[PDB]
Amino acid sequence: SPLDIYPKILDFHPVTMATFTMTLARVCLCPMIIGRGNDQVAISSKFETREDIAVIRNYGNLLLEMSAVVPDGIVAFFTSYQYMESTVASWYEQGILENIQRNKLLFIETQDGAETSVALEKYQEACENGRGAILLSVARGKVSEGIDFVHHYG
Amino acid sequence: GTSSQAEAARILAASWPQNREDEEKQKLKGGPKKTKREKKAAASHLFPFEKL
Amino acid sequence: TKRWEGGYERTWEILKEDESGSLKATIEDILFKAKRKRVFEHHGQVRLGMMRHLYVVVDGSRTMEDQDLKPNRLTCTLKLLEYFVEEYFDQNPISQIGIIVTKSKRAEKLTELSGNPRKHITSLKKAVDMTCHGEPSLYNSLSIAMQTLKHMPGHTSREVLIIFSSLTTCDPSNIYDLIKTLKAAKIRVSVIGLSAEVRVCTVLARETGGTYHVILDESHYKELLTHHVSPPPASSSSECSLIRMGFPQHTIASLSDQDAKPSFSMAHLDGNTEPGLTLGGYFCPQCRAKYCELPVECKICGLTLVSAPHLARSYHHLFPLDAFQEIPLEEYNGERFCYGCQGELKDQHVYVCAVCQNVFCVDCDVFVHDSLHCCPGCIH
Amino acid sequence: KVDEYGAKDYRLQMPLKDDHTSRPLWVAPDGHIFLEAFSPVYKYAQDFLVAIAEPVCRPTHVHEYKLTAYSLYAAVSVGLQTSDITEYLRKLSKTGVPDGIMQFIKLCTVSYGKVKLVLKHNRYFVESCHPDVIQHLLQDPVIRECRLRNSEGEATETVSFEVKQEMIEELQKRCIHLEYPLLAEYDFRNDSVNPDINIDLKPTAVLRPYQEKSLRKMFGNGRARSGVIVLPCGAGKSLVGVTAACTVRKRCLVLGNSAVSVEQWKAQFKMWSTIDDSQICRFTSDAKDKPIGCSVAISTYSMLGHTTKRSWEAERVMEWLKTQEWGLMILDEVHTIPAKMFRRVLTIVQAHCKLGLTATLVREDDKIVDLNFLIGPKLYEANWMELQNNGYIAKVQCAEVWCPMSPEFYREYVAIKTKKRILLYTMNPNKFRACQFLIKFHERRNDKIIVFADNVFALKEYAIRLNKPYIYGPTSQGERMQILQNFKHNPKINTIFISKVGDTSFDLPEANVLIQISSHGGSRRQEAQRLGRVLRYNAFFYSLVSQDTQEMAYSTKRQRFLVDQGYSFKVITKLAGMEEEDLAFSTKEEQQQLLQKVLAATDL
Amino acid sequence: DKKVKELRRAVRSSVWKRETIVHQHEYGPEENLEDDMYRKTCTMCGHELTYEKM
DNA sequence: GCGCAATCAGCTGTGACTACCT
DNA sequence: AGGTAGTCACAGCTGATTGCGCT
Ligand SMILES: [Zn+2]
Ligand SMILES: [Zn+2]
Ligand SMILES: [Zn+2]
Repeated sequence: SPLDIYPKILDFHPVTMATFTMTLARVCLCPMIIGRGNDQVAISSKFETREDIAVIRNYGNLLLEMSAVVPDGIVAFFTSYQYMESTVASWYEQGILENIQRNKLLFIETQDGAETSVALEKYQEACENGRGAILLSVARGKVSEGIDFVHHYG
Repeated sequence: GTSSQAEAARILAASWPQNREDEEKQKLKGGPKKTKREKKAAASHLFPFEKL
Repeated sequence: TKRWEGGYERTWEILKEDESGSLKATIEDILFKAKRKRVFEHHGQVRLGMMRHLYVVVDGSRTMEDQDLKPNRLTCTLKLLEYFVEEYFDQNPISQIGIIVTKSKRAEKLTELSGNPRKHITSLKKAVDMTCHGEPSLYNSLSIAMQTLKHMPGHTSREVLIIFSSLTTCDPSNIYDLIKTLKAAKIRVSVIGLSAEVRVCTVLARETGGTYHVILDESHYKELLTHHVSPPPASSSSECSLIRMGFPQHTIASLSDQDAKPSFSMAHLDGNTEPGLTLGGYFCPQCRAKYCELPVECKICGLTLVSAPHLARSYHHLFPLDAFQEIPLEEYNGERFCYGCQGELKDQHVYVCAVCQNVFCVDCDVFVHDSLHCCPGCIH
Repeated sequence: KVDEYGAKDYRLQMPLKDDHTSRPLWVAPDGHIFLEAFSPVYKYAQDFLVAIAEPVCRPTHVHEYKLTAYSLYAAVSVGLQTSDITEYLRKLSKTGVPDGIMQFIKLCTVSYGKVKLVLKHNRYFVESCHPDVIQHLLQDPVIRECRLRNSEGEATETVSFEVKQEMIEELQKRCIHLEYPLLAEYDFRNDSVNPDINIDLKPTAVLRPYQEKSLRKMFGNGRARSGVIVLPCGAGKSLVGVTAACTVRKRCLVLGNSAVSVEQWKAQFKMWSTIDDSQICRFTSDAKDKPIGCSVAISTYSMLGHTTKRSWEAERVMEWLKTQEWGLMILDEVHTIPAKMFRRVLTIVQAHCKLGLTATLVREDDKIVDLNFLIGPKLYEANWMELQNNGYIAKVQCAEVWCPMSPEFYREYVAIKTKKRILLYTMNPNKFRACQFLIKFHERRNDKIIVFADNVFALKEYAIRLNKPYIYGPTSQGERMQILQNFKHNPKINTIFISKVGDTSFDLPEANVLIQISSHGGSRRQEAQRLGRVLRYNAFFYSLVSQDTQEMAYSTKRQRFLVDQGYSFKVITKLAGMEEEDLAFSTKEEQQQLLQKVLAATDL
Repeated sequence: DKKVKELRRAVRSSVWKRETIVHQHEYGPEENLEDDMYRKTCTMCGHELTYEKM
């Protein structure tokens, strides 16, 4: 997206400055930014609010009531493994993770290659049928770029 | 109060266009409708809240 | 180039005058052009049909509590299902409908597979006030439908319709094995979802030969149900399909005659309410059982009781009426009175049947080709 | 001419009623056409009359059209010739054309192509086939100032000369007074001087037959001429503009009214033109997506005609924009073109074809006549009744339900006259109860409701009383957008209030119920626009007025445009089940308390 | 100036309650004319009320 | 300390009400 | 004895200021 930073990050003399946006018969994607929750409180993942209970509850509610509208798999990314595990532990402590459990299966991506592969395989097989599943991972992980979520997956 | 409600209803619901329309209705057909076609046309031309 | 960037169309150039007053005659042709706006076919599609044993699966999960369709999904779904049952029995004389409700990861056969229209509507109205709990299980409903429809004769078209509201299903076993079993059993499965597209439903519909659709609104829901109303096309001659069915005469009882025997209806005896003790009704030709509704299969001897006019109403498709030869009035040398309506023939064109060589005006030709479906001259 | 009963009778003027009634048309000596709709030749007669005259009323049985000089100019602009139109009018007359129309038609049609205006190398020229007419207009004092420096002879080839660019409006106004109207024809097929662009609409956006007719009349002989196309907002209006831009195949400029209409036009172009985002630019001082070097530019009024100091970037953008030709300059909401600063906009940019689009061509101050020469002749006028008969336009059941004045308010209404009575009939308790009842009924039947209400001071207590969302107007940009976005796809909330904000072409979602209370005085444009927000009995809209007040006269005088369009306003005097449920202001205590808070303005 | 103007009238317009003057005619002693006619004159607006008393 | 969004000043459109010369 | 530039209400726009946020 920023074509002015790469030519100055490394010695470069671009002559293109070209971007392309795909078009089809219909809008194939619906990006949107969700700010404050139903409590009118921001859900920003600020370092001073990582342990805040309100933002964790808002994230849990978003993941819960979102999981009932989009079928066959949702891929969620967290900032880091520590924050991800703390958030899922907080959700487990409350009676909110169980509500998500009955809608879609919860799968967690870890550093183990074999465990990650088997989790991906079971997520794929769960999305193949109507059970549906949630794949929780990290943005800066080997699973972020190692796989592509083709149609009907995620 | 209860009397105020009745007074306000009497003032509002029958201010200008009822002191003659109600009297005309009292002096009107009274009996059954002319034809079923008239009733169908009236129902078609009436608004949804006027048919309830 | 573009079509509209060329020359501007002058539609008024059609009319012409030669005697300063001939324009009227031209508009007369327009009037003759006004009629015959139909294809002489009320349906114009499938000219035959085949018996169907359709099963309707209704979701009973919490997702039915959503208010996308006023008041909620369940109420609108059941209303449209009642309409669908009425229309389906109207357009299919010897078809059958069963109803299964999926709830709490289980499937309950709400109504047995039968041809009675009134029973299904009453069952749906009773089920309007059901409690939505748990999650649907497509596996159980499909297993029950396959188990019931496995023993049906091959000539019958076995169809299953699933109204899937929830986006998730709980499968006690692998569902693709069940899909392969259905494919081997030749069962057509069609799904009409409510929220969004689900992969399993699409795969099931594609593999079983059915159609998968997603509701946009209530009007689209009704359109999809109406599309499902139409029977599937059938081969010219498939098998030895014949079914033993009776034709009960509607004999009423009068105290003037000495053969007035009051009797309780067999169907009404099975209801919780007091059975109707009426003067008479429909008597089974085999065991003389009394029934009040048709078409209802006899509970005692197993014979099917069907009303003859319902079967005969579709006979015109078997023998469509051939189009009459349009002949101008001047070129016809004969009587100038219509054979059907006895009216004087003044139109520019006169239609003559190819069999009886009788003359029919435009109105009579349209009436014969649209409603009567039989040539009055050929009847004699 | 005779006034026996006060009616202009022309029995003796046109007796040619030979044989006998088959022609469904009547002509008037001064000018008028009456068409019988219940005729087998109705479609052909309608097509003939549309191409030659503009309608004045289209009721269900007898249409009435008017013959004007600009209508005849538009007719002769198309391939129709004088002989053809005269012989076809005589063909369908049933009474004989009076000898005051044939002379009028001949005089109007003779002087059509004598004077032409052309644009070349950022220079405006006036070319005439006959050299004599140039000397005919040479003595006119107003024209002589256009030439500089005096343009001694401007010998070319056919005599033409240059004119002052900023004084083009004056010469356009003068030429029609000189019986030599100008024509704006752009032969885009062969230019070889202008850099045509590679715009090409996708072959999936089908258009309705009336749009086909409008476009075909726009391009009659392979060239595009400036004109005005009037289509309802619910109908396809942006599609016509996109198709015209694609056919012109030149650099397009689109002008909107609001800062949100530009986004609407950009979305329409991205949807139905297959144009890369690099060429598309929006110049509204919000993102500045490099408008320099662009194919299609979209902007708004009140920005191209600034008389004050301009932004540095905006100044350079305007300087670049005023240095090249434009193809098919598209104007939106053309009805509000004749303004103090909007008129000069056409003089501040140079374009070959000027295409104006609107839904409500009616306007006060009789300035619509100026629009005939500001842009061009009224090209197409869609028939709304037949448009809604095809089912593509919602058949709105118009209602004009009035409420009596409460005794606690009529005394104050008759007591005061110095502009302080607006709030009195605006905040009528009976009208409030009627509005609340309608809101509750249409929420129970689940219909989207839009409540228009000017005089936002009253709208405050009108909306907070029911605790419902409203748009003050000077709130913000995000709040209004999010409210309108969640209004459509939300079952919990299905009713909104708008205060004069929705009186333009916006992206309001589909609604079935519109309730207008206390609008402007005689703004037929405003009421027509409000009605246009509903159609797209599928729907129906109500207008609430207070009896024995000026609002009755305002409602009577503002609905004449719609009854000309063919709509009928049923009068509702009683509301069924008004006392069935409880409504606000049930007792007299709060009604008389309302007097203090409604007189608490005291704007002195 | 604007922020003081927006509040200076809030207390100004909250004081007055009755704007319309009481029009109740307080007629004084009746004046007797011929034919048993009695006239009453309002002491507030000068309204004259002539009536026949049985 | 810098950068983005909220806020106001000034100008204009639309429609209607009002005080002095042919 | 009968008609139009200021004035008011309510919206729009763009041209600056101007306090608010910080892994
Ligand atoms: Zn039997
Ligand atoms: Zn006949
Ligand atoms: Zn025959």
